[PDB]
Amino acid sequence: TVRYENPVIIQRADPYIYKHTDGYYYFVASVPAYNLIELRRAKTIDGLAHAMPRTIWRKHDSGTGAQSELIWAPELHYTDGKWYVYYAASHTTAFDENGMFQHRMFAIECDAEDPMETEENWVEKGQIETHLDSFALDATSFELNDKLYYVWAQKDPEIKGNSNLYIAEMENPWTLKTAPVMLSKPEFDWETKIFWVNEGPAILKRNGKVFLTFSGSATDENYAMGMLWIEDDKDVLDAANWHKLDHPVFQSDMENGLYGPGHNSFTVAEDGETDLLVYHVRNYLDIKGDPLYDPNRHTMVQPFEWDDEGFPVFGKPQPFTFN
Amino acid sequence: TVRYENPVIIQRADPYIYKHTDGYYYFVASVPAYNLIELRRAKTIDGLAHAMPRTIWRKHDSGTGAQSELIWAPELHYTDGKWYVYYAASHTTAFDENGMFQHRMFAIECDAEDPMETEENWVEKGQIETHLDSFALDATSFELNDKLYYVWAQKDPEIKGNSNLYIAEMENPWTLKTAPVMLSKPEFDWETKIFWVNEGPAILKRNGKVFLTFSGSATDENYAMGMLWIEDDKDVLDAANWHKLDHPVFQSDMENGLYGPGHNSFTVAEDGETDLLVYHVRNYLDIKGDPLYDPNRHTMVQPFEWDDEGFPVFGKPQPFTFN
Ligand SMILES: [Ca+2]
Ligand SMILES: [Ca+2]
Repeated sequence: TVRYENPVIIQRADPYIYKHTDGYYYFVASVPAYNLIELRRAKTIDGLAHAMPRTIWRKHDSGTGAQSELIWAPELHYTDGKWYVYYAASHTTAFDENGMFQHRMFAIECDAEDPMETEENWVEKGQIETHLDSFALDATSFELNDKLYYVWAQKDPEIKGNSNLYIAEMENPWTLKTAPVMLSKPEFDWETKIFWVNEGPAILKRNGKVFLTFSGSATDENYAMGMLWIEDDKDVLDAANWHKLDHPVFQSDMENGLYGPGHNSFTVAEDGETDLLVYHVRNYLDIKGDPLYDPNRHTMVQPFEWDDEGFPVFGKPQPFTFN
Repeated sequence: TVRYENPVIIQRADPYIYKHTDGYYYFVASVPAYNLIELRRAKTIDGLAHAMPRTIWRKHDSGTGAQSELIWAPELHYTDGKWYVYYAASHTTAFDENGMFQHRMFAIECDAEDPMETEENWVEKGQIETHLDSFALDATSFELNDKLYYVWAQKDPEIKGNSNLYIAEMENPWTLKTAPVMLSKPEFDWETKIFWVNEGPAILKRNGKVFLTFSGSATDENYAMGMLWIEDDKDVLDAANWHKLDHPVFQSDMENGLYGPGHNSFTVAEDGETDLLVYHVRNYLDIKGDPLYDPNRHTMVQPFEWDDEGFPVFGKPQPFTFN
């Protein structure tokens, strides 16, 4: 039995764990100051809480334009022998005329073997351009049929809400080849609480299927995870092939004080078999000051199972450990 | 043999642990953004790495004056049945004409039993005023012969360096009764590398003596700890009664990559007997960008012993654990 003492990582939001071929787990997440991208590594999940970080990229100076504010949800990918980090950044901390954030998507690249050796090894690839000149963030990527796919969240001015999930095939790891295809938009009760939101896409491949988990509603007690699925022998670029579950697959446990589990990612336990769900959560509701600067979204790690139909079973957020 | 897997806390500088009579260890430190005072609690030292913080006080908005920037080195004290936190804060992030920070010393108070219940229980006591209108920070307090003493670091324009150590008897936990008495000024080789500094005072009482540890030199690999001591039956307000050791009592271990240990505090292990040294350290020297915003000072916790003369023996920084 695999069970970690949670929260594994204190004060880290949008957690992303990547188990590399060198035996290390690489941890990357949004830091509370949103001012840089850092990596930590350990051979165990528990080791991550005592793993000393290295900054791989610092935000540009305030007032200098793009990539100068709110460095959000970085993910570390190892694609065709090279390291890439997908992240969102804004030119400003201010809300626009519609009370929305102004992020665009970016990428950094590292050709060196050790992604933690030095930040001088990391180079900017610039903005990931889409069809729309609008709010975009939480990009991830996945491989299928020797093709590379980019999955992200983006605002459509013509669709109600903050963001919808899109897919596109990639020309290279920082450029789209095909036009964005909308896979999901906020529409059900569970994803439209306070704000209409679809974000934090995470990809999981198993049992001849492709699973796409995401987070819906506002970042408070209402924040929950949803899921889309497709048979892996179908065209992933045809939205009609993807099925959206009309209910959350993971949500708050009010009784156990686990508020708004979300912005999930996946990894595998030290046994190399047990599947792990990685997500952030809050332990209180009484946020004071600007909630953006309340740093207490903590990283949780817990195993998940599979049903007889070959679908993941996430269950409930694991209760916290008090030592 | 008491041993913790180090670093105990990632990205926490100026670490301070207070073991309360309810069994809890309360942890308070400088957060990398220097924007608030938070507390966390656990029944074990290792447990603090997974303890969920609560914010007890937030900095004032930028541009509003005192307490609006760079919230540094908070310490939690339980004095006469009430909670107090000593911290330094500036009206600006800017260096003055002499390239120095512009901090003053402050205090917040909480009369409620639970110091973590709500920030609404915490009240500002304002600036702790001294003789000199100058740079002051790192205040601590201690009790002796039923009197309360304030120990802090402060700049004298007429003495070479950034700060000296001072003592004064307190009228109440946020106001001085006697005039400040300088106990130490930077003068030795080990405390004058790059900058002439005396800061981070910490009090330890044992074997009929009062030990005053402090940190000297610039915050790079030259950062080291020094010690003053007094026979506890002597007047603590008379500088001539204090002995200053001419050498460091704790310093960097370049070979094991433990750079610039300092800004220490003390606690006792879960056995209620073993004395623990608590300090921050760096694991690299190649800091990029502004070093003030490099967040990688990590909290270390390790036991110390005593010699046959009744002096503490701090040894060397404990090598890191990699899991
Ligand atoms: Ca993500
Ligand atoms: Ca202190």
